[PDB]
Amino acid sequence: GRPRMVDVTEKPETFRTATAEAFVELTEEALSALEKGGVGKGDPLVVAQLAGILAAKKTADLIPLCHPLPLTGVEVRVELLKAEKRVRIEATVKTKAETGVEMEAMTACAVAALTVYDMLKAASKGLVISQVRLLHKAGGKSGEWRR
Amino acid sequence: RPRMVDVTEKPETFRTATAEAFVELTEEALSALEKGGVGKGDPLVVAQLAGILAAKKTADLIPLCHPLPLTGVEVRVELLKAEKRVRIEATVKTKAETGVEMEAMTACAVAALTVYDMLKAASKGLVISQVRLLHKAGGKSGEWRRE
Amino acid sequence: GRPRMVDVTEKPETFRTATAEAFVELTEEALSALEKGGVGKGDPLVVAQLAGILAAKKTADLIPLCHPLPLTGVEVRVELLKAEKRVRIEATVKTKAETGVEMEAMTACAVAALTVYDMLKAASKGLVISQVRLLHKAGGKSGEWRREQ
Amino acid sequence: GRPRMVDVTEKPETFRTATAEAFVELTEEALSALEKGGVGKGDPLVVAQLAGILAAKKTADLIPLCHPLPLTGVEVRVELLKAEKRVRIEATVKTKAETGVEMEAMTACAVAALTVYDMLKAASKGLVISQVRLLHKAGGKSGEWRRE
Amino acid sequence: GRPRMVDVTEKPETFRTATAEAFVELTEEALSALEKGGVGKGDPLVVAQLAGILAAKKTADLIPLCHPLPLTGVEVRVELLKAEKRVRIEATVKTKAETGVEMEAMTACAVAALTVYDMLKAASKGLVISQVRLLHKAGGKSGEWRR
Amino acid sequence: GRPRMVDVTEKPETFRTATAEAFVELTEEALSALEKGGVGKGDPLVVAQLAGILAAKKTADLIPLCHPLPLTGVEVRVELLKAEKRVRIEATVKTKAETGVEMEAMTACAVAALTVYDMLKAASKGLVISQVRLLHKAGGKSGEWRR
Repeated sequence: GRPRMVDVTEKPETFRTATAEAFVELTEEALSALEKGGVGKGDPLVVAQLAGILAAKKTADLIPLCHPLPLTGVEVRVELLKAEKRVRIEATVKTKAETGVEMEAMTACAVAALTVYDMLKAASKGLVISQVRLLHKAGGKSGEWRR
Repeated sequence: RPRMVDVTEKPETFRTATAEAFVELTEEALSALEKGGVGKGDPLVVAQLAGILAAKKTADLIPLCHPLPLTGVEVRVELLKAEKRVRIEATVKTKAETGVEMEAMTACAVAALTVYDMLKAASKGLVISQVRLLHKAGGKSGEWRRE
Repeated sequence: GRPRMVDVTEKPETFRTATAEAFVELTEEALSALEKGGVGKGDPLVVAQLAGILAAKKTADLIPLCHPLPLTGVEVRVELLKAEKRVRIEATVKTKAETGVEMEAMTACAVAALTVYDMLKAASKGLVISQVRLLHKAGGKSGEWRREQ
Repeated sequence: GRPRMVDVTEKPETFRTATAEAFVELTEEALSALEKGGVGKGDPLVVAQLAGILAAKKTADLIPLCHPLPLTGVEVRVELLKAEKRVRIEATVKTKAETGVEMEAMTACAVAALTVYDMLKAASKGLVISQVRLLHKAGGKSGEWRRE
Repeated sequence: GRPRMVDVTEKPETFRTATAEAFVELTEEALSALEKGGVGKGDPLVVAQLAGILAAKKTADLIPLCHPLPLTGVEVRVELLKAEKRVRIEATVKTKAETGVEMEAMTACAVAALTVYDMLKAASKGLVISQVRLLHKAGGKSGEWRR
Repeated sequence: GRPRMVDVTEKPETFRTATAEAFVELTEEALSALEKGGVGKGDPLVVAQLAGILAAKKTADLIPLCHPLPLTGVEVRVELLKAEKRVRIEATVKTKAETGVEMEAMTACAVAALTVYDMLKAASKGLVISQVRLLHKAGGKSGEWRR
């Protein structure tokens, strides 16, 4: 039960990929502010998308036992789903290492979601970040996985 | 256009914020948790500390967030066994020109992400169901609580 | 003669401001790619403007003897001066402290410029970052200062 | 279009190198202070040189879409060109990756220059970082490049 | 005398390992406080052990000429030696690279010790961190080494 | 008994100061290498001294429960005691806040010491950071403290 950064020293470096998603449920006030460009702090979706990419890179700094690794690819999508009154975020991270990047993809989505909140909380402090979850991951002995 | 809202001429006042997050556990993840984890250490203990650390790293993660001196940070991570859910709570305090809702939210989100990291070996399908604000005080808008 | 973070403990906290600017000189290819939305990595000016804001906050981490302090405001402007084949960056940082924020303003402009470079170098490695300089500052004993060139 | 960290996952790893330079224009006051050891904060060049090395390592944290990667070599040189009233900085960075290290070299020079400014601004607030530019780079598919 | 990182691009890639230790000598007051769970800030040994792992990962940021390296393994142990009135910290870091990880091991122990101090200084500000030293290292031109 | 950033919200901002020291025990081969400028990585003391100043600023990022504070002053001294075959390091940190800066001073000394080690590690891997201890602190309710 003692914390440790699992010893992965003898494992081979293989191509890893991970995809996660997250949602931000909007209020009428927030949705209205969004379609108008935000609350004066700038474009919520634009800032949040970049925050996601930055977050993927800062993952090892935020998750204690997470292994530091060279990321080879980061894609982040932040879109407004009007009819549903919520923002959907998706992130796919890739690398060539001995451990997966599910943490990088999950963190990217979570931070992108927190940034959406920060960019809109002036309109409504009740916004909720919901369903941060993994959708896909490949590489590693356990192979392919998809929700 | 993005910007760190100018709060230079706002008075410093006591501010507090409380948020929460949940992590949906699978049967396998609960089993592992009850047995001490998957081998990386106690999930809840590492997650609780990650949350405090995250509160301090908020301005670095949220683009337009103001860097401020925190005066207090509390984080609680508890397993709700029957519900197969981990509940995370965080309260942040300060005396500044801007609120600490982002610090509280970020603390809960990162603690949730860490719970994921500490158990994903048992189940990749773990879900961070939600992250939301519960209360905030201080500032112009005064008191706010979730209904 | 040895390095030190100047002691300003007994100095009164006051409203401070600093404004700086920087330029990135473009090649015709760079300008062309820029006008077309970038080189495939995204909008150069949008990413650079955000990078500048983040840079301001990380200033104490990059400049050894810089004092860590709470910034209360950060504005960054990144714009294309087509006719001049130049990208101009401007940044104004503010705080309430015992020391000025000239470094934050300068760093914000420098990093924004480096990001513009990063966002267009695939088109031209020759892009040049030029004239990173202070334009104005106020607050503190020295009082107000402005570049009159 | 949309910002992204270019996917280089399937690109062969190769030796990578990049060299850049930067200059800081000095006033008579700043130069005079530099020669006497600084303004009281310490040796401007010594502190800036170290800042540059540290900045090369922090590059991925400063440039949004930059690829994080281990660096195997970092060299930074800070020299005073007295008669010209200029401080020159040069940095060379090396590694083995799927992308170049042009940014690390550029950033190392820029931050070193910013530090020179910090170490001397007490003497003159008008000091200018005139230029920051690449001089050389090798590695990858496009081979070598050198400034004119 | 010009500070210059060592170019290791020209060096053999091998498995590297380093082990270091450090001690925190306790006053009766601190020992007493430690045996009761701390001074009200939390379990000193638990927080310090995690701090050690986090520090290992931040080594390149703290030591000027240290090379950024992906770490494949980090183990940290912080134990109370009651009879001797002191806490012993040990850390072992592993990787596959062109340079050793002696600094990561040393830094892990030093920051864990500093954290033990932070968690108990409320009881005694006179606590002393002593003997941060290397115990073993293998890989590299100099071959295996043991204190 | 869980970890927490002690609430200091109601405490006034006051002038705070703290001074600490550390020593690095030098072997014969390390003392000579030092006197001639080092082992090829540059001046051990010059690099270590600046490393100490930087470390003071990064203290909140290294010590989990440490409060992020604005620093108003940092002095670091690295000196060789030829007669004792020892390197003495001293650091003083100052600020105006609701909590002390003893951790900043201790950390500056510890990292400076680690850097002296890094800068001479080539000559002798057996060098030891003998001690790291607080010498003085003032400000706060408990008043002045002297070792």
